[PDB]
Amino acid sequence: DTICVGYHANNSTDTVDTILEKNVTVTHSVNLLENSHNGKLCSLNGKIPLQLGNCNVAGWILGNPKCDLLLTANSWSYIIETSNSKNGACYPGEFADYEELKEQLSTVSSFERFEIFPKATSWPNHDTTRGTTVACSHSGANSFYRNLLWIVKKGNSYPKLSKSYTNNKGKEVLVIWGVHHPPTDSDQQTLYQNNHTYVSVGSSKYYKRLTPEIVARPKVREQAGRMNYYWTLLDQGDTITFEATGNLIAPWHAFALKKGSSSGIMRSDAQVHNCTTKCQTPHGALKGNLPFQNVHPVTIGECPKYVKSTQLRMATGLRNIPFGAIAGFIEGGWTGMVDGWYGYHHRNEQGSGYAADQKSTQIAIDGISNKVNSVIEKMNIQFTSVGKEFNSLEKRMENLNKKVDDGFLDVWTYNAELLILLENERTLDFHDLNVKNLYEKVKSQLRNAKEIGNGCFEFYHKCDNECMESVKNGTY
Amino acid sequence: TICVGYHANNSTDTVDTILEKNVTVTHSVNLLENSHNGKLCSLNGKIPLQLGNCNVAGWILGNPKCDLLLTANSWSYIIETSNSKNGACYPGEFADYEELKEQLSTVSSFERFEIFPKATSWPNHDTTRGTTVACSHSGANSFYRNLLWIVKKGNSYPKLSKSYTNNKGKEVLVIWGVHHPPTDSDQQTLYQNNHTYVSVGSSKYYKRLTPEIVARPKVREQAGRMNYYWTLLDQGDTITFEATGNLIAPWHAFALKKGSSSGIMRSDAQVHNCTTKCQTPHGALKGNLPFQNVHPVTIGECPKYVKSTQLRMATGLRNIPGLFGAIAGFIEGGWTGMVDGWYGYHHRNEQYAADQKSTQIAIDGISNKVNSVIEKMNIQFTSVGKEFNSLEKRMENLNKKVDDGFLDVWTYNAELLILLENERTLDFHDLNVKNLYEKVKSQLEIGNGCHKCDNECMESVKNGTY
Amino acid sequence: VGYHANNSTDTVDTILEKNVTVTHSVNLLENSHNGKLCSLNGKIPLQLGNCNVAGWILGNPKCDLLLTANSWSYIIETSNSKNGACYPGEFADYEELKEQLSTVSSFERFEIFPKATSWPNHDTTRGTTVACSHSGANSFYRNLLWIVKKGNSYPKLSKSYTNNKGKEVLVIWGVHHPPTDSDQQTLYQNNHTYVSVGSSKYYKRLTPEIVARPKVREQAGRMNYYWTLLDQGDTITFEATGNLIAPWHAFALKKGSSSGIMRSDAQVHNCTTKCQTPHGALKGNLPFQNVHPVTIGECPKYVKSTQLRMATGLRNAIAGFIEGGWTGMVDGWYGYYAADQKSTQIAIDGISNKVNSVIEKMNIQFTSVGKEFNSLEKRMENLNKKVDDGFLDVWTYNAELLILLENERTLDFHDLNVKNLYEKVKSQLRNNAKMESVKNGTY
Ligand SMILES: *[C@@H]1O[C@H](CO)[C@@H](O)[C@H](O)[C@H]1NC(C)=O
Ligand SMILES: *[C@@H]1O[C@H](CO)[C@@H](O)[C@H](O)[C@H]1NC(C)=O
Ligand SMILES: *[C@@H]1O[C@H](CO)[C@@H](O)[C@H](O)[C@H]1NC(C)=O
Repeated sequence: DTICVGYHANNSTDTVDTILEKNVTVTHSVNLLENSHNGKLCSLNGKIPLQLGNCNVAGWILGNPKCDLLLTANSWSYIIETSNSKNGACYPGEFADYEELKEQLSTVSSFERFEIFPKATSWPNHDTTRGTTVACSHSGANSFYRNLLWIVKKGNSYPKLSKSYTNNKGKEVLVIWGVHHPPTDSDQQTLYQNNHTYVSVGSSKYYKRLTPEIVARPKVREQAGRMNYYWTLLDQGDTITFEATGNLIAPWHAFALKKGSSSGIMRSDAQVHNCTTKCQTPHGALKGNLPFQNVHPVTIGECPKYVKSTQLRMATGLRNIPFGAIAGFIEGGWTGMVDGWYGYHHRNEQGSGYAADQKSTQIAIDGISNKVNSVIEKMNIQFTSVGKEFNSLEKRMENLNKKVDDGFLDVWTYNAELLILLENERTLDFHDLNVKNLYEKVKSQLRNAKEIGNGCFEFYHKCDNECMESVKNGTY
Repeated sequence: TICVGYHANNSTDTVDTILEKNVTVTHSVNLLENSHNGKLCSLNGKIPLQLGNCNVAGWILGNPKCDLLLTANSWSYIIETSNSKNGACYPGEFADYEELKEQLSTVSSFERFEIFPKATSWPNHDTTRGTTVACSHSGANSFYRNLLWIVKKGNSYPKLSKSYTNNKGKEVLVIWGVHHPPTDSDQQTLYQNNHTYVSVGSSKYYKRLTPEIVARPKVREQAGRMNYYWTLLDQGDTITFEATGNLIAPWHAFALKKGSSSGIMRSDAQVHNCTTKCQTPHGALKGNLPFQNVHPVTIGECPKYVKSTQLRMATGLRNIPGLFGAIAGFIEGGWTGMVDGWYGYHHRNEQYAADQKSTQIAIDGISNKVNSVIEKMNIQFTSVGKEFNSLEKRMENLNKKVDDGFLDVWTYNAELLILLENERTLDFHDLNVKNLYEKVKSQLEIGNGCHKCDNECMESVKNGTY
Repeated sequence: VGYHANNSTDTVDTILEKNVTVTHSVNLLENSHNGKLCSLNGKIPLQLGNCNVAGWILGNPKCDLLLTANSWSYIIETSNSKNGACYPGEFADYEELKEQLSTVSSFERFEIFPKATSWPNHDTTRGTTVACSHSGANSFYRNLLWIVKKGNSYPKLSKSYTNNKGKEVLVIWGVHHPPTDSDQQTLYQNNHTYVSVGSSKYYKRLTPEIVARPKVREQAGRMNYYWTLLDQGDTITFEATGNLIAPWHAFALKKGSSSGIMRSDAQVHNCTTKCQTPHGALKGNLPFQNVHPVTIGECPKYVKSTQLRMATGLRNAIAGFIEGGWTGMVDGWYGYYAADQKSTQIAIDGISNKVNSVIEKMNIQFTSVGKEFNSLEKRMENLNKKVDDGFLDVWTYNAELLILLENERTLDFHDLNVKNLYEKVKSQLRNNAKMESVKNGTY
């Protein structure tokens, strides 16, 4: 009549790495690394993104006629630019501080387009009906931006223009306008009558006075002239004032903005689908339940922390064998014991049988669960971290931004990789010691029997099922 | 009988471990400072500079409302409040203002000096009429203390030319302005000439401006504007001013000394006659622990800022009035009666004691653990806030990504280090107890740690001789 | 049963105790260099020597040796790199220019506007100056052409170049601001000139201003230098009525890996290295270095540590009832003299795995040298320094604390292997005691 102390074994092929040994097969484990995505752009928590499509932000904000899809867009979760987002300023010219404008829009959660200077009434002394061009052609007729008004002279007079707008929206207002540089003096006079004109735009936080220059630039969309585009964010209660003797591409529509938290701009060619997610990358959406991911650095939503690891497997059970206990004097696990991690086997006159010690097993399960959750809890969820954009004269800032991203990426990959290596080694020694503690618990309790040596004990006396379950209960 | 056992007391202190939360321990040491004195103090005896109702612009330009600041020549740090609103009393823009503040944040002392003495520097122009209602002082039109509004003498404004070579042995902050009158009549009244220019040149700075007659909306009755400019003139370098009008000339400049411990702070807390080695905008810190969660903005030698609400490190053992079966094992509880150490013996014969040998080794080891964690933690020298204009959002967000990124790293390092070291410290005591039992067992068994043998013989067993 | 002892005096720290003598250990810190500037993976660096980048790119005549430079591994500036714009003036966006050149792997100088044929209506033979004197004769930059009037006429200049090289072309030019109206008329005839330079990504129209600046090398005038990167298929167009210091040679560029500009006075030698610092080359085999924070190549992480000694063996059970090690046992870590290859090889495999894991998870720094900020970029400069210093503290902390914690685990690791060997005879001899059969484990 014998009893043995032993541990659990199963058919698991899970391997984990530890600080002392690599690829160790264990009975239970949890993967902490997401390495897959669904290959779709999804809504974030139910809110669709804004797909700029063939338009870029400039074409969107200016109101390029090819971007009319976007005019009613007022609410989105993030902004998508594709490889075909090429429709921008149809009348050629540069947007000043374009990357800053994009950075501003990347946190916008609500966008309300309104007619800041109504076309029909704002400009009684000028002509509002002729500012169209073949460069902004739409459905076979010369056209122009939906959000700007190309004002020209009325008759043969362009009087001094002055127009103010006071923001009473209760939110900041995005105002856009332009300054036109004709290619010849004849075009200057034809459009604006006066020569040597100026355009001045002012608020309490903004001031710029421009003198348009006449220069013939290389032809883009038949245009040797240029329009330089400008924008500013007007605060509640602040007043923006336009003054011009010509060349003013006036605001027609502007946008009352609310800023949110979880949005950004993403560059992706993947398709939007009517799926939803808490975490989106340019390649596809992530499930976002594990603390780490190696799919993409650019995330939007509440996302696992990005690491360069290819695997982050955490040991929870013990070494799978189907302080000298596991693979020691107790040379192997019991696949026959299924209800727990540590337990007993007994040979009897009434028959054989495995039983698991729930007391020590639950303590081990409680401790390891606390270990895993602590590792998950100490890792922070990676709120929206989008891409950042730099112009061609910002290489040092771009490289500074790149050094930051790469430095934290190395730090977090190191911390995760070493934590799992060290915690896995400690977890296996934890189980090893609990078995050794359980072996000594019966040995220091049957001391009437002799240590067979292999985790077992031969009872020098008859020991029935009552006698067995008594030793297990700790009351023997 | 002799019993091997461990210490227990009346402590309710709890610590977290990687395996268990809320573990009551007999001894522990706080590593997280979470309180402040609500005061702005001197740094090691050095008074801060309270700008009060003035901001940096008003101080540097010399807004007449900032005259009381003129007696300040050395400070430990600079304070702006929610009411620091007195700046440019004559409206207009300060160029590269966030850079000027960045430069001044490491200045600990400066010397205001009369770079172009008003009485002698401008013989061919008028220095006696450059006042405005916009800069009123005591009910009279006035002007900046550090700039001079030069106008025409009689009906002529000749070409102005003046140089200054910095021989102060320090960088000199030079400030000036260019006036943009609102009407051609005002241009003629003040400067006679039209189509004027102002040029300012040194070996590291060059700018030629043509003033523009423009009617801006009235601020403090002024439809005109003054644009302010500054530069740091190196030792041995020369700055040259040239103008046919519209020059708001330097009158006073500042020879700067940069110090190791100083910054600009935004705070509404009051200055008091306290001193501190570590200051935040909310109040001063004691600065004894390696971590603090009061504020990211520090001045002095300060604990590292973390987001943690508790950083509790175990030094004693589980408190019971485990891994190795001794503590919370066969010895089911601690001895409140044993007070002289962590591990020891209780004996009973015909006529509690602490094992000083076993206790001292563990005390020596745990002190080393705690000290190592403190020494590896570095003092956080002065880290102030940075400022960005409304067209510097990307840089502002890059700066914030850096602050937040290192903040998350150090919060992780502190919290997880404590979580893992607490587990090892409790397992350390548990193992030291099992070793004390097995040492007695290897000499002489009831089970709970417990020939006639009096005191000489027992105390010998404690001594290890039997 | 016993453990190994030898004559090593190596000391290591652990979280629980400092200065513990160990039988074997490994240093994880490279703290020495060969005091030489070497080639990187086989590619010679570019020594600017007494020229700075401006003098190199403009083609200051004192920089003629550099004209053959087409491929380098990194660029070296010395404390005597002072030959720049010999005719005084500055490059707009000069730190950006340097940042662009810091990543260039191929450089092909070509004659964008051939001086003998590009300017038939202007004079190409008089744009020389005592300020750029060479071999006792007035001279000028090798890469720019100082065009002046032909006879008494300076007609409107118009020259385009279309980039068809299939790679970016660095184009450089200048705009001259004479000190007096007489010099303006003498050089360019016209009084109210302009220079406009345009591509699809660049446009600037400048009106030169006649101003007498302080004399630098006898020049009261100034030349403002400009640069741009012209994309494939794009056209740059120059138009001017005077004051144009025109392109003469430009540069077809290929972008390479993340090398940089180094400030160093060490001498270049015919050595090669995987990792270079301004003080000297590193062997680059260990995961950490404290030689210099400025690295180029595949380099160990920079730390503030003076020592990073990792225990691999045991202290010279241990230091308990067994009051000492056997200096006489030489064949292994544990044994009975004979060493147990099972017990010793298992520990060697594990400790070798621990050492390798610390090294394997450590990444190369791959940093960048010479981040420069102008005098109005102090906030950006301080931001860059906050990043460098912040990671320095993190890695110094991670390295030092890792070594403290793993050393304690290593010394207890050996201690437990001794107890397991000691218990190995007890679970074998049973009650037959108070040889090769016990060692084999079959007794
Ligand atoms: C284990 O056995 C089950 C059948 O019960 C089988 O489906 C599975 O593939 C086997 N292997 C693992 C690793 O679970
Ligand atoms: C979108 O969802 C609807 C209903 O869930 C489904 O009919 C449709 O196929 C989905 N995909 C589309 C519209 O591309
Ligand atoms: C500008 O100055 C000139 C002198 O050169 C004078 O004749 C003219 O009247 C002035 N113009 C105005 C508007 O004051």
